[PDB]
Amino acid sequence: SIKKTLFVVIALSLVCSIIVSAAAVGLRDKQKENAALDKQSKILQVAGIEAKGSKQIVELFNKSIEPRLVDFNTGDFVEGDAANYDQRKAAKEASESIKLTAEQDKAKIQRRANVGVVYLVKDGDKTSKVILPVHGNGLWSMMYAFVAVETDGNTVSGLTYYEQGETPGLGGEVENPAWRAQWVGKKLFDENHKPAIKIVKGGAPQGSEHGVDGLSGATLTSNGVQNTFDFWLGDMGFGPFLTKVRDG
Amino acid sequence: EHYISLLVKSIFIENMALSFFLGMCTFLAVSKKVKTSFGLGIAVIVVLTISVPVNNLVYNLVLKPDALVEGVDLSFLNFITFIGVIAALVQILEMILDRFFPPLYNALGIFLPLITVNCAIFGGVSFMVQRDYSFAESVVYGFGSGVGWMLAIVALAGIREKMKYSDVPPGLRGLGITFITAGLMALGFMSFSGVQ
Amino acid sequence: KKSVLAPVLDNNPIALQVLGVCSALAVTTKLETAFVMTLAVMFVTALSNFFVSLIRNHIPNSVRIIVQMAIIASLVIVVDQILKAYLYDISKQLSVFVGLIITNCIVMGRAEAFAMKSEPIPSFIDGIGNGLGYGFVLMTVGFFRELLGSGKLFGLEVLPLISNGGWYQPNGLMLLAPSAFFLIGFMIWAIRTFKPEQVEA
Amino acid sequence: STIIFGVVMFTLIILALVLVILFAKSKLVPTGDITISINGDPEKAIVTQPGGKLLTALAGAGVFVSSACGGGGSCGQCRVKIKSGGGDILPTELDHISKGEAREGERLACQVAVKADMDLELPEEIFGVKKWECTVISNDNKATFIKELKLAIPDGESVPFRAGGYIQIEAPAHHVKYADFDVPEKYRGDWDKFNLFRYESKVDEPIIRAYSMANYPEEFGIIMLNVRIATPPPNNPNVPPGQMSSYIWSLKAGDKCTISGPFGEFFAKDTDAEMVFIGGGAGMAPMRSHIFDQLKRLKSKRKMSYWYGARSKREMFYVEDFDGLAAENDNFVWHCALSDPQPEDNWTGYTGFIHNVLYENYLKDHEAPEDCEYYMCGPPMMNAAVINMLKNLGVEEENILLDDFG
Amino acid sequence: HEKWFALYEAAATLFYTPGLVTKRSSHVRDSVDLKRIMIMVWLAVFPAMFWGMYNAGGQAIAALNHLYSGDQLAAIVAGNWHYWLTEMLGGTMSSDAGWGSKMLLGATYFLPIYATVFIVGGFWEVLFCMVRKHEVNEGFFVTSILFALIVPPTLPLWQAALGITFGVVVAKEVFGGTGRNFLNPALAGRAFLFFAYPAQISGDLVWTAADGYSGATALSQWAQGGAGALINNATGQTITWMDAFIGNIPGSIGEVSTLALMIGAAFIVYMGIASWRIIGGVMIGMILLSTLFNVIGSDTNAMFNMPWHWHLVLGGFAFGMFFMATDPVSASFTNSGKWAYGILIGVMCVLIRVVNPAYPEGMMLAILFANLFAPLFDHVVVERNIKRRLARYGK
Amino acid sequence: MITIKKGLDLPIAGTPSQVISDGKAIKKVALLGEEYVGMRPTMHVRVGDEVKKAQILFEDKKNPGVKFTSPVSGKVVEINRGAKRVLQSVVIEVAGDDQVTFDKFEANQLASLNRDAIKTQLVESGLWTAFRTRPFSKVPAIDSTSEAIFVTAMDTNPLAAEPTVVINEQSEAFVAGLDVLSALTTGKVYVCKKGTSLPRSQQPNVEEHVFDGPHPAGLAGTHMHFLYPVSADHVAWSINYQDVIAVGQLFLTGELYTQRVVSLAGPVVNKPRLVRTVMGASLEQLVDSEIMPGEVRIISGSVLSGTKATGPHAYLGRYHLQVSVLREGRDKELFGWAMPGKNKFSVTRSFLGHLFKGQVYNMTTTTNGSDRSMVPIGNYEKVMPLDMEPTLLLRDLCAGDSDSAVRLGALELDEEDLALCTFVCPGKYEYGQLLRECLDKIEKEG
Ligand SMILES: Cc1cc2nc3c(=O)[nH]c(=O)nc-3n(C[C@H](O)[C@H](O)[C@H](O)COP(=O)(O)OP(=O)(O)OC[C@H]3O[C@@H](n4cnc5c(N)ncnc54)[C@H](O)[C@@H]3O)c2cc1C
Ligand SMILES: CCCCCCCCCCCCO[C@@H]1O[C@H](CO)[C@@H](O[C@H]2O[C@H](CO)[C@@H](O)[C@H](O)[C@H]2O)[C@H](O)[C@H]1O
Ligand SMILES: Cc1cc2nc3c(=O)[nH]c(=O)nc-3n(C[C@H](O)[C@H](O)[C@H](O)CO)c2cc1C
Ligand SMILES: COC1=C(OC)C(=O)C(C/C=C(/C)CCC=C(C)C)=C(C)C1=O
Ligand code: FES
Ligand code: FES
Ligand code: NA
Ligand code: NA
Repeated sequence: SIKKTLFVVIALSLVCSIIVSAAAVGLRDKQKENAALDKQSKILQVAGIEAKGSKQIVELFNKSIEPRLVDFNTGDFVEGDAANYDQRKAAKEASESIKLTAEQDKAKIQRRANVGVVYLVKDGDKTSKVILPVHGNGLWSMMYAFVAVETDGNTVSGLTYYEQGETPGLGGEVENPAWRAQWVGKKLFDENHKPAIKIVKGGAPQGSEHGVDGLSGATLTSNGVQNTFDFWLGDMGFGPFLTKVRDG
Repeated sequence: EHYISLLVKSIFIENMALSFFLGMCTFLAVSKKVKTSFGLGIAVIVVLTISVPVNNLVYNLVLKPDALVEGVDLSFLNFITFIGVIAALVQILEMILDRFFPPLYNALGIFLPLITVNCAIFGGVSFMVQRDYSFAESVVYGFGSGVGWMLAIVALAGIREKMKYSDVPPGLRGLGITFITAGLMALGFMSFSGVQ
Repeated sequence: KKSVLAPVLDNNPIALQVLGVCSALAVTTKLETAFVMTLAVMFVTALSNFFVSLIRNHIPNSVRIIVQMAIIASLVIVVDQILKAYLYDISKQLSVFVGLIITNCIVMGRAEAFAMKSEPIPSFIDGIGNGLGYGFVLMTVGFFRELLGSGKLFGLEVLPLISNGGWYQPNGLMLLAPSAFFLIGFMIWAIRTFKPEQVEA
Repeated sequence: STIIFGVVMFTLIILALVLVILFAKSKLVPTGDITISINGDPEKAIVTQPGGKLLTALAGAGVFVSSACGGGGSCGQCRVKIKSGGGDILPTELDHISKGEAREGERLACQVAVKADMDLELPEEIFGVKKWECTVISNDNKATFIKELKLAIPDGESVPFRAGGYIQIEAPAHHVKYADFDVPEKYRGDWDKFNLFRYESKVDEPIIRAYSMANYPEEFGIIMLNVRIATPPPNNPNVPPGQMSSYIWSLKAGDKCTISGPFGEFFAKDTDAEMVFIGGGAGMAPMRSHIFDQLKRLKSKRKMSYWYGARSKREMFYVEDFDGLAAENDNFVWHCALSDPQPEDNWTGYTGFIHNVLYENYLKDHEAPEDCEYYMCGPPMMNAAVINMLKNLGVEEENILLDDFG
Repeated sequence: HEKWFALYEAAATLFYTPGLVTKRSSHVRDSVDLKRIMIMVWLAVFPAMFWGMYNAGGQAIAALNHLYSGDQLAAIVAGNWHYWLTEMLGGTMSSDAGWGSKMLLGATYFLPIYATVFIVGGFWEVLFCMVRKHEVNEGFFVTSILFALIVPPTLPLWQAALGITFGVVVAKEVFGGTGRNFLNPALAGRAFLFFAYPAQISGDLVWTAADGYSGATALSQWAQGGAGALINNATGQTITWMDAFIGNIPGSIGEVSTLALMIGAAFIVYMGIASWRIIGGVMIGMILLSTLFNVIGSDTNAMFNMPWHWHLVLGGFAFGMFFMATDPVSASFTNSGKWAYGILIGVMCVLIRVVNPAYPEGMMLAILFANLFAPLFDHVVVERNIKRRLARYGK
Repeated sequence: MITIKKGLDLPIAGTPSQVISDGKAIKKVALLGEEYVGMRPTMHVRVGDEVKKAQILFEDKKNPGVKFTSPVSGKVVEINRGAKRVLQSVVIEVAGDDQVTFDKFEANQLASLNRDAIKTQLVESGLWTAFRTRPFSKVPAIDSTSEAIFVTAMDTNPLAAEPTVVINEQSEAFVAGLDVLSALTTGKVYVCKKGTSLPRSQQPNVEEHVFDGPHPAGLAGTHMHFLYPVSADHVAWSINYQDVIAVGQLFLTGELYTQRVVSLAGPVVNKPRLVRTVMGASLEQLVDSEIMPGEVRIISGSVLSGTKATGPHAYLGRYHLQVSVLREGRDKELFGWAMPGKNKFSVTRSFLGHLFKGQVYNMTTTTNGSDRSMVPIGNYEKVMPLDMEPTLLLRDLCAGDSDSAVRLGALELDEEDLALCTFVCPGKYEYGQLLRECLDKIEKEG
């Protein structure tokens, strides 16, 4: 009796579809906020702003952060919806992408999106620092971080790795607060405007300007971190944009 | 080429059975005998080779975000479409083989009901969504993943046949010792964890 | 009361039966993912059984498998949306295993075996009990892995780590695949020692 | 907006999926009716639609296959010879069927699903089955927990069977109370000790059971049977009481029950060697038929013996019959061992269990105990204890024909 | 005590051979028993054990006098119980130490680990035998010595106790004990530490017993900068091939000396205890892949240009090939499968060494991986034999 | 023609002189019931009965028509039964010269005799029991036939006799037997020898094949594997050369020929040699005043495949052609498992003894170790010349996987085919017993 089977299939299908299509469509706005607010907390963390609770994170982010788009090649701002921009999608899509050469691919990242998104930390209508999102391949996974550079474009206010799959204890110590705290006060560039931040194996001299202690027993992960700041402070990363920041 | 690096990736570096814990129930249940284990594995290879690329066509053409119409993304229908596609294509396979290819049905078609709505098949497509695969790429991934799944289950069957001489304490005999065997197998398959 | 608690140490889906092992091996690194996953499995198993029972007398036998998976797939899709809207952090951690509840042999195993040819309420209770036993395995494995692999329970420090000025060195194998296999294997051994009726021949 | 698309696409995939499956079914799965051949006879060929187990089609036709468990899969009485079809023997089938038997086509019919054409070679005994509803004549209590059942043949003549056979009795749902049971004052006194009348059997649905015959072939007119009442274990009251035996026990003159024809394989060997009989409880039925069959039907001169196990004199029934046969023919002798004689019994003969009385008296000094056929049937405890003794005497399993009735 | 009587049976069978006679055919038996096999393997690693203790102490002394000196060196010695105990018994710690002082210092690192491995590992072996009512077997003697010889000299004792516990229980005892499992027990225990506590069995802080000293090993150095990066910083000298062959390198206690291992390997190979088909297979696999990488070449990976003879003398390859891949129980049982089983080990070791950046060596992972496929190699071999039988061997 | 390399010659001291001499008079003769595989006796005689030469003593319930007849005439003195009333032996005191006679024939008529005629005479005289079937080493069913009968005209067992010495005397009888076998076989008769010249049958049916190398180059199982592989469908018959002589004597003179030539040898044997005896002769009487003092074990057959001759089982077996006497080694040695054995023999090179080539060893019944699980060091593959995987086959036998054992070639094997595997096993497993258990299951299920 195909007549009865079709009635059941259609009747059951319609009720299931209505609930499924209603739940996903109705909940889409709440889901977008949950993901949108998740990243904002990490930016507020590296920015130096203490935020507790979902409401506070949204309030402080909209009051003291300013997403902005930038072109890596020209090192200048570009117009667009900075808040709503998946830079990873741009890197994947050939639309805004560059297949980096082996020599240039110092951080072992396959592509680099043409437009990059930074986060200006406004303070009384005046920028106080730029949070540059950088990423580079580690030993196991691809590691993403936020680097906070002061207005001068050289001093580093802080660093946080918000996504990495390195081995805990050995390579996952990039998220150790003591290691992160060691970055504040360092300089990304030397007097010659060339990258100088160094991840020194076996530790770094106390009071150094561009030296950061390496990860004990995790050379390969530490090498990846050193590679990450080499590329993203170079000509093909934020070197143009950062140089512009130095001179206003 | 790129495809070759993908195939070796989906057999050793990415292992559904041991690295992703997918298809465990049939993996630990049909591992008693090598011959039957070698049988289910082939059916898994066939189902993955058919299921993954077909769901790839549907996803890109229909379920892909914003592809069908501007501002309309039917992504929430992902789970129902993949499972529905796999279930339908397996059942028809059990029918065409039985009617037209008796020997193949008794060799590979018998295991298809086990491969229906199996975790390994669904998990393979699920990763193929969180990863962007071209149709040719999806074919290799589907083929390679099933081949690697066959390697683990066939390897387990060899160990269990060798275990006929084992004297396993009661209470561990059967399921309990099999779980330990799989864990020890997982230890040896972590030798390519760092490979690319 | 006895019926609901039966699938815990008498016909447990993972200890006696081999069902829902894929989740028990992949989301037991933390109790938060193990706890939320088990609640989902109870929500789906109980509800999928309930709906299957109501339309059992009219389901077409030719495509009953499709009709059943549609109910489970619809419910799991709804659960996925809820976890995204709330508990997005946990939802991200579970990754593709929220959708793999559809193929979870526990959900289908009860649906075909019990939800069919049974009354709705008993079939609903059948799902509730099965998830409880399924949850018991996920809690025991999840408890030992999180405690020894990270020194924390539910994210709370219980063993101060030497890195965090503590005294306990975490065990890195507890966060990897083999540990889950060993814990379940030894978990079965303990159960069948206090319940020797479950010993295989 | 998007919900409309979600609803439409959701159904279109399901409708497309089911339509492909349903469309594929018509052009791939053969729905034509199956033809089953029994023994190759054109008339006996059974035509049944695809689906269901083998026993289903056969039961409807004129060929009845014995099934003690009624398709439960753990009885082995559904063994049939499948010349063609039926696929390969299932792994569960090998549990009750040896590997050698598998090569001969011995398959469990209830475990075999009819999904295509097949050929069957059912034996004559399975073919020769007739449904009869005899009218119960006598339901007297032979002992404390044993009754002698007399059956009136409906269409005259007598049931055709060999000595030691059984008839599969089926009864409908009924509520029979132990109070309705009628017992003589001699045995009723012992019943009052525990007062089993408080039990009330409630047979919710019809059941099928087997009962060994208690009449040799020449005993035309009455199919004598011996029935033991089934009761919950004394130490485990949480068990349902007798269902079929209780129903049969509740019956009296006038009542009728179906017998579904005779069956059995408990048949003696046609040789010239000594025979040994060890009956217990309901096991006295085959022994009476076998003893009657040999003494008069065959007039065999072979030496015979009988060792019935009983606890008290009131348990011992048919004593007069054995005494007459023993006196009538010297070749046949019988002895009984009292496990626990009553104070009033004042027994002065063999005492204890037969598993030691038999050995210490006859087998121990027997020149060639192996050169004997041991037909045994009794309580499970008797069978287990006796088996160990016989093995310790070097007795081949082929010479031990156990017919445990439970 | 009934339970302790079983243990006394093992002790009596150890000092005195049993007086048992055959109860059926064969009425005469071969002289070899499992006991003699185990002690021959146990004695075969004695040359490597003694050199290892000498090497470990030598490396530690050279690094200590290269980092500290005078009062600082004295304070370092007083801080560590390993150091002054060597001086307490009559061993110098300066740069003029003799072989006795170097050996004595190494003994303070090996003996505690071996004793910890033996006592903790032996407890599990006895517990399983007592509860399950079995006689203790001699397999543990080989397992305990091999496990202690493949760990860094600095390994914490509590980690050593855990490693032997995992190997003995999880890999061998739950399967029924000696002869009834499929995985190499000593390497299973090592893999447990490898993944459980990677910080203590990898890096540049564990392969030399000098406090405060950081030094990479030869395999690590080559992976960084090729053959030219092989340098002993505690002595400032280049690591020559003959240095690795003799064993004047940092590393596991018993692995360093390829020469010492070969001498022991030759004896058990000659005695028939160690399969030469497996050892031959390992060499074939390692050589074929090493030369294949050499021909293919690579401008980014220095491991591509390591020749076969350098693969032989570095890391744990020689120790694994002679004493671990030859474990009869976890290897293949057919002659043909032994060649394949060895080849898979040799290929896998080179693969992990050159392609898996996460780990500089792969002998332990290679053998464990190969153990999983030894039953399959036998399966393919027997099925071929079964086909020959069903054709009446062409007769 | 067929050379074997994977095998082991045990260099046990006391090899026989290889010269036939008259033996000690034998007064007790028996038939061993437990050495016929799958035999359930039906007694045709009670204690005190008088028996003729070839009179039946008992029949087989599970092999109808097979008669086990007396080797001598006299009185039955005891019917020994062991556990579960298993027939151990039927002892007959020798007395008189009465014999059951049979039809005789001329030498030229034997090859043309009818198959049923040959069968009837052999079964009636009891000589049918000389044959054993591969698989299962059972007496062939009377109504059965084989296309391949193997004649073992060689013996590579340690301390064995030289068949050439025995056969040369009975040249006419040995050839007459081959002609009888020529007519009895549906196919060929395979005569397996060591390359030295033997009397040769002139029938094209009888083929001679030479086997060279160590034991088991002389075992019938080895010969079948190389010349006529056996399975469930192909069954071969084996008969030793001395029984072939009896076959020829029976059909030439019409009298049962029960004289046997056995090697009495061993380390504790004063003057090892070949001695004339009778079938089932008492071994206690045969070795009296011939063994050195001490606690010794008398074995019927070889030290590899033989029966301990004590009590009920103290008589010569039907299929045994030698008696070996050794010391019972009960001496516990301090650290003996660790000493360098100049006087210890092994298939491995882990003892000093293997360096002294040509050395002989005073082997005892010592196990040389305790029972342990199998650790396979390749010892099995050194002594097993058949196309098999002994380690996997033996592990199946240890595990009881009868189905697996059949696929690996268990149906081709007898207990004696696994004696060397038992000898070299480090774990001290007894594989002959395990094989018999597996073969019993396969026959019971079939
Ligand atoms: C070939 C054959 C021949 C037989 N011949 C005889 C014969 O001659 N005489 C004879 O008396 N019996 C005979 N039996 C035994 C017969 O099958 C029954 O056991 C007997 O007739 C009692 O029937 P019952 O179902 O009422 O008791 P059963 O239920 O079969 O007895 C089992 C025990 O459990 C109790 N019980 C009752 N219902 C249930 C239930 N639903 N679940 C669990 N326990 C229950 C019973 O009271 C009893 O104590 C024969 C059996 C076979 C197979
Ligand atoms: C008993 C032990 C085993 C005996 C083995 C018999 C010898 C085996 C020889 C293998 C083949 C020759 O092996 C040869 O080794 C030399 C070292 O001198 C390598 O020498 C060099 O070659 C490559 C290019 O080819 C260079 O980039 C690299 O610096 C180095 O590897 C060769 O690449 C390799 O081809
Ligand atoms: C040649 C040889 C090598 C062995 N190698 C090892 C080994 O590497 N690791 C180990 O734990 N045991 C080893 N053993 C001991 C034992 O055989 C092994 O633990 C088995 O796995 C126990 O069944 C060896 C034994 C022999 C004879
Ligand atoms: C015969 O060889 C062996 C021994 O010699 C008698 C042992 O002693 C042990 C065990 C050794 C120790 C120290 C265990 C300590 C703990 C308990 C409970 C006894 C083992 C495994 C062994 O193989
Ligand atoms: S839950 Fe059973 S296969 Fe995944
Ligand atoms: S009817 Fe009982 S097993 Fe088939
Ligand atoms: Na070295
Ligand atoms: Na590497």
